[PDB]
Amino acid sequence: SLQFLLD
Amino acid sequence: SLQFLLD
Amino acid sequence: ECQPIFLNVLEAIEPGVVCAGHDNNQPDSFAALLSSLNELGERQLVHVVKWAKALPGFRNLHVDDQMAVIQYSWMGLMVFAMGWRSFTNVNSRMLYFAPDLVFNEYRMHKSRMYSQCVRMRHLSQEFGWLQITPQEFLCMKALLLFSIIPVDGLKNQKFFDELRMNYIKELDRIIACKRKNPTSCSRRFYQLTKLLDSVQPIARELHQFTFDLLIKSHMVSVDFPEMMAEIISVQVPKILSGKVKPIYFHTQ
Amino acid sequence: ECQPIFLNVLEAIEPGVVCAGHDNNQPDSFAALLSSLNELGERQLVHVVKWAKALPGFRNLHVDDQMAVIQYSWMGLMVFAMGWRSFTNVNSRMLYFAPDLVFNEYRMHKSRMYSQCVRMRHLSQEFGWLQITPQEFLCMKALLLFSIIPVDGLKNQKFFDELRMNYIKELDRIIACKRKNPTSCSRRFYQLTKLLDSVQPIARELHQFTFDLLIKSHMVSVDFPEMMAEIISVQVPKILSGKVKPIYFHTQ
Ligand SMILES: C[C@]12CCC(=O)C[C@@H]1CC[C@@H]1[C@@H]2CC[C@]2(C)[C@@H](O)CC[C@@H]12
Ligand SMILES: C[C@]12CCC(=O)C[C@@H]1CC[C@@H]1[C@@H]2CC[C@]2(C)[C@@H](O)CC[C@@H]12
Ligand SMILES: [Cl-]
Ligand SMILES: [Cl-]
Ligand SMILES: [Zn+2]
Ligand SMILES: [Zn+2]
Repeated sequence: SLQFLLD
Repeated sequence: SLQFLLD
Repeated sequence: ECQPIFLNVLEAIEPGVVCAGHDNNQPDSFAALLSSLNELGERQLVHVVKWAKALPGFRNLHVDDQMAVIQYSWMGLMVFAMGWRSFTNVNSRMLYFAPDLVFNEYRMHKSRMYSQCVRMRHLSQEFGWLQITPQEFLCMKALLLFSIIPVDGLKNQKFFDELRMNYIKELDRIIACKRKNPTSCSRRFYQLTKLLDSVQPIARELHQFTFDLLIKSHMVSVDFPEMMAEIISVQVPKILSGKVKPIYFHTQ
Repeated sequence: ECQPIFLNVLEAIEPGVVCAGHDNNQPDSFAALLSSLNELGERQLVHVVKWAKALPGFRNLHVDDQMAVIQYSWMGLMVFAMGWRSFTNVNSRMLYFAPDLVFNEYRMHKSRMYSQCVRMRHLSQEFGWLQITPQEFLCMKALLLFSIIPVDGLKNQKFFDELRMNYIKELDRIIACKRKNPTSCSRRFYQLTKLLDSVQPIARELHQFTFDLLIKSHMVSVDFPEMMAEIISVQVPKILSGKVKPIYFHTQ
């Protein structure tokens, strides 16, 4: 997940 | 050998 | 006053070298070369996220716009970076994707994307032809983050506009530094941004190609890692339908 | 008339990227890190011979002088090249010896040559600090081939002198290109050659070190490949006794 990395 | 490579 | 203001940060946050993990003992098959390129992409994307987070101003965008700009610009960003690595490490003779994944003509033919590779090699040779300096390269690259957006705009459009301009202005400080003649800066800027614009049609041909490959990838033994699969299945059709378009520096 | 005359050849003959073949699964031991550096050296030396052969004018020297200059200059040549690779690929944060042999601080400590590594890292950071361009890098490097000779001279001394000057003059064309003010070229040349001179004491500390290591290498499990062993056992004592000395661009 993109979203977890951005976090 | 250096010499063989130079040749 | 044309001493750079983000350049020191750009140097400190430049990612290091990422390997594909490609087993060079194996045949140059379409399945093996593409599986590695997709693997190299997923790894590069972790670096691009961490770099973009650290880039001055990027974290001021709405969190959603952060996501949209990473999702639409990653292809051009990684294409431009590879060009530069190809130029510095092998003088453009080959596409230097990663140290363990270097494409010679034979790999370019077996990847079934020979004309797109030729176009990347050409972009790589421009770094030599235009004598692009390493400082110009890092400011040009940050510009590429800000060079593709929805036609309808992002949540905080005016903020994205402001950040874009600040990166245009930083590339201008790097130009004006070692130049004394008033008119020479805009002439160098013009040659640099022509170069950035020629990244856009390459990134578009690679979007078409990877979208077309992802939906048939099971048929041809090509492995797409999950993050890449996700971004390409959902986002790339938006670029192909013209919902999301590049910002060109010059009419095309 | 300050369009470069050997620069296109310098680009076409630049060697590509050479791996050490180091097994990164293994402990950072002194024996493992040095065995790989010596292996990387032997491999680089094959590239340096083929490059030097292709360099304009080099094959006019007496065959014996060809041998003497390769044998005395290889250390500075490979040090300077690594600096540049360290700068382009990881921004000088680490010594980029080869893609599979990258030295972080911990490897610099385990190699027992920590202060010499610090000196290389510094040289690497100068490429950034002085904004060395890729064209300047290739002409500076060819100069390093011509920067260490016997005190008594070579067989064809006056010819070596003439070739040296032609490489000083080529680096001068690369400087004068994008510079309009009469005085600016000699000021850039001066900063560049100060940089080339600081390669010489680093190459001398590494000569002492590898000579001292080769004669005890059996005691410490360090493998020296045959070509390297040969050049270091016979030639390096000539540099240590002052029979062979660097040509400095400035008093020291
Ligand atoms: C961005 C990458 C991977 C990283 C890079 O150096 C540039 C390169 C350009 C072509 C891309 C590739 C990732 C995987 C893609 C998208 C394949 O599915 C087809 C073309 C590939
Ligand atoms: C030239 C090399 C190997 C190639 C390189 O990138 C620079 C590097 C600098 C230190 C040298 C090493 C070759 C092997 C040596 C000479 C060791 O025995 C000690 C220091 C090493
Ligand atoms: Cl000018
Ligand atoms: Cl000037
Ligand atoms: Zn200006
Ligand atoms: Zn001049």
